[PDB]
Amino acid sequence: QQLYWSHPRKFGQGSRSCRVCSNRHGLIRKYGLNMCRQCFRQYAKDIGFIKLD
Amino acid sequence: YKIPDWFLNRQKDVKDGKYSQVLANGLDNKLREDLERLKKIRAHRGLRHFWGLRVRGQHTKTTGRRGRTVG
Amino acid sequence: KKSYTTPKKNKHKRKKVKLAVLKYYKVDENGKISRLRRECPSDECGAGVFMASHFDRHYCGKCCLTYCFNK
Amino acid sequence: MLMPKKNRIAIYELLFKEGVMVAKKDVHMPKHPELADKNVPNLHVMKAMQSLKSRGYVKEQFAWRHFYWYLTNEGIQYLRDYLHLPPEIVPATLRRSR
Amino acid sequence: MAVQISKKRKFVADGIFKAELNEFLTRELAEDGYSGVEVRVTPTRTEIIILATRTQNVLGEKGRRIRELTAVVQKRFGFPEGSVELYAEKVATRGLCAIAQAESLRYKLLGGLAVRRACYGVLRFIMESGAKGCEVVVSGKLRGQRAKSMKFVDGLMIHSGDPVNYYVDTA
Amino acid sequence: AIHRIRITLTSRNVKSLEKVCADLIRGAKEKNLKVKGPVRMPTKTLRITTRKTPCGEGSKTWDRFQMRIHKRLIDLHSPSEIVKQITSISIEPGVEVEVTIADA
Amino acid sequence: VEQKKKRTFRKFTYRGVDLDQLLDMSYEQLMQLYSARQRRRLSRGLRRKQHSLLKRLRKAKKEAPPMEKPEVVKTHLRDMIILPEMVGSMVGVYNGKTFNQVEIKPEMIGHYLGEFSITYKPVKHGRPGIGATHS
RNA sequence: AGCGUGUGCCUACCCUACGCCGGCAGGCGCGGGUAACCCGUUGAACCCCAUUCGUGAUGGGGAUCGGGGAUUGCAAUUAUU
RNA sequence: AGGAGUGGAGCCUGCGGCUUAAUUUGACCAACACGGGAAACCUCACCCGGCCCGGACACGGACAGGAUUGACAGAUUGAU
Repeated sequence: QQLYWSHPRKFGQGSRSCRVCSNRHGLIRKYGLNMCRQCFRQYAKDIGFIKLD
Repeated sequence: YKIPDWFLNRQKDVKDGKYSQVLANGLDNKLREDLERLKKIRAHRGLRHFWGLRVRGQHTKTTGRRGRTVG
Repeated sequence: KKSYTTPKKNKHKRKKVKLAVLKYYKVDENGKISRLRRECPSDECGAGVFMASHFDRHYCGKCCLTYCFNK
Repeated sequence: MLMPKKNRIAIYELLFKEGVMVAKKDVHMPKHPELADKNVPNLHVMKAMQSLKSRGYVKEQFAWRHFYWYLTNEGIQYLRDYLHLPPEIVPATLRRSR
Repeated sequence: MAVQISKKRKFVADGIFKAELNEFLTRELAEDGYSGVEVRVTPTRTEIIILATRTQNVLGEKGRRIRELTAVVQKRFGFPEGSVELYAEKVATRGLCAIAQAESLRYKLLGGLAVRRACYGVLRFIMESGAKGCEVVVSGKLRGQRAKSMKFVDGLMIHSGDPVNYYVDTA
Repeated sequence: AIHRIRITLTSRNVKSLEKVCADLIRGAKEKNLKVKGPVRMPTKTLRITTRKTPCGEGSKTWDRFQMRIHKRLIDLHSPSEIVKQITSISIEPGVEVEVTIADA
Repeated sequence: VEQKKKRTFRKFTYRGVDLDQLLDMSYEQLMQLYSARQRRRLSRGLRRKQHSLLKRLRKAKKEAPPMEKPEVVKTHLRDMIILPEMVGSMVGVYNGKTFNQVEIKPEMIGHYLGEFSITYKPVKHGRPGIGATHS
């Protein structure tokens, strides 16, 4: 819009989300992942990881 | 006698204009001034001092105690 | 959770009210068009848009951050 | 506006040529990168699709922060008439697969 | 390996693509007897073999459905043309296709039917087709508003150890 | 010409990997290109250790997940044409291959 | 301002220099007087639409009658270094709802605006409730 | 010593050798690393050997608190570090 | 049978109580460094002010000297 509609967020929590629901806090950044821990579990079998130990 | 400036107690005291080294009975006199100053301007600092509460960022909910008088 | 309380201000900018517009060209003689103020030849105007003669100002709605004299 | 009348055309004509549109769920997509640039200022793809979808003419999926709009026969007729274009075009089907 | 990602990140990025696709398709091919996919990149081509039980409903009228789906994928992941090419495949023996059997139960239920009879119908079929055993559960409401469970079981089943990875599929 | 060409293989499945390595060592040995056997590199562990409960409550438990990738490389020295010939043949499973221009 | 001996005269010149010199100094000479955190805010910042405040202060100070203070300029900004030029103005500072007004002294320089306006009630007990003791 | 980790990823960011300047925090100039290749033969701690302290709320303890300097950020006040 | 501790001191952190414009909220072996919850802004659910519509679609109405959009300067305003 005009000169006010936004405030810079480009670091910290409000500038990242997740790709399966856009939820914040509880999420895994590591390996380029961007998935929230509750939903990560349900796509764990789907190529990713498998339990072994 | 060439002891560096950074190695002193005071560097530019504030409103005195120099590097200084303060010793026993002058230390207390200097100290009491800075307390008085921060209630003169009446910043957040002097209020916390006068109320007898922690100056620096610290929780007072579970700290200090002493105490007594319970419900 | 909770629902809104009570303000009382409730206004709108103006509805850009329906008026008889273009008499920026004034009829005097045939077929002459008597301008009172320039039909602005800005740096992107096609000279088909007029400029407001505000009185105390000189303002175009197209050149609105630029080409605004105060006369 | 709402949106320009220019920006209606540039989406509806592009849709007619590919037979399908896709976008991502954002309200801060400045130009809609991937498809068509310099004619979407913000929402507009999503905002125009919603109105189109309301009147039929499309089916819609949504999965992992992405819409997916599938043009239909009814919509081919609609788009043809709305932009008054020649009868040659249909990219959704044009051959029976072997 | 410019401009691509290092080897640790390389496999993860493949998994994210494998997963998004596998839930994308499932929300628009369920009724046509979806059962999975199996992707394979080959030299200068992607193959996405869209495994489904009944190829009839998959095809549509003049291969329409396969054409819509290919144009989507070509734009979404931003590949240039001539990369992605879908193909269909019919799977023989549907009594081992738990995913499809589950989605058959879904539409039988949404058709408006009781739970016991529906479960029984799915049961005998998957047993008849050839299986060691099989099981169905339906947990949720019906005939009241306290939840319940109804288990229908036949044959053998396992639940413990590593053989679980080989000898059962679950949906 | 004859260029020192290094064929790196990488996969997540040790069986599927290894037989495809054997094939590429075969096709080389068949034409007597004086190839070097597989040099099996250290297998690397990706770990993810997270809560099993959504919304903390109950005993604190975690779960170790792991994926093991595998890398191994065969060094050839032969003409680059016949290399790209033998590379592209006899590969069926999901296994990646990377051809290199030259090596010292 | 009605003080004496806090920035001129016998007793106290602001780190060896009077207020009168400060006003003629640029920010450059001024910041080199020891007050470390101040120096970040100037060298990095350099006016991120603090423009709105500093013009209103000088303006209102000018137009106001002699031997009388101005009205107020208000702020939601609790952050801005108190400076010699700002002195003599009167500023209201938003808390969560309330604009607590303060006069600016020459003795407050270096500090922030937000230290002179509190944002909570100091506190006043008390009496244990019906649920505060394993009993 | 051992498990790891690292920019080329989201909308913008990594791990750091080396040279120089500074007591320190740190600044500055150059170079490598998509990684059994570069950082890193990860020359880590307790441990070990020789000085000093001497049973003393002591140099044990470092709470609290004064004054000053740096770095991150748009911003550090209720003191980010 | 034993080893090292906790309970005592100071601090960190969570919870109750109390205060407060608001001190957001779930949870009482199987809650209490738990919600991967080490909150400057952001998060944010809370409190106090101000702005925005991104109310599809349908039907009726308005309406081309016109439906409608935005804005210079001044006043007003934390606010350009």
